[PDB]
Amino acid sequence: RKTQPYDVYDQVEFDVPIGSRGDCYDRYLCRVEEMRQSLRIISQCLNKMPPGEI
Amino acid sequence: ASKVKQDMPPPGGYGPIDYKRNLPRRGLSGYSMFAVGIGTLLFGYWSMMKWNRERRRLQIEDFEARIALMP
Repeated sequence: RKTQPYDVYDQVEFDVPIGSRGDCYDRYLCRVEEMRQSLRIISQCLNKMPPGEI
Repeated sequence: ASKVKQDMPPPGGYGPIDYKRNLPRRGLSGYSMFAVGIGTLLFGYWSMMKWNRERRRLQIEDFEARIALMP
């Protein structure tokens, strides 16, 4: 979504979680933080929905 | 001549949405917990000391009753 964006992913702001140890705990933390960033993106999308055809 | 009606956000915008981690401290200090633990231990030691001394005296009395009855 950051390196090769598609649709309108270049118009939203969010952070990418990055691990340090390459283990299961780091991936669990990454997924939790990804849920938080998804909430962030959802708020931006809700406030920026344009009109027009579908 | 009907105007366009469509599902849109309210004028202005939506209220802010929280997303950051919220994990409060909600605790005491280690010194306080250790102090309470040691205080409880000392109170228990004192109570049990008195109770066990009384129990020793009661056992001595029972043994004296047995000694008086033995012949």
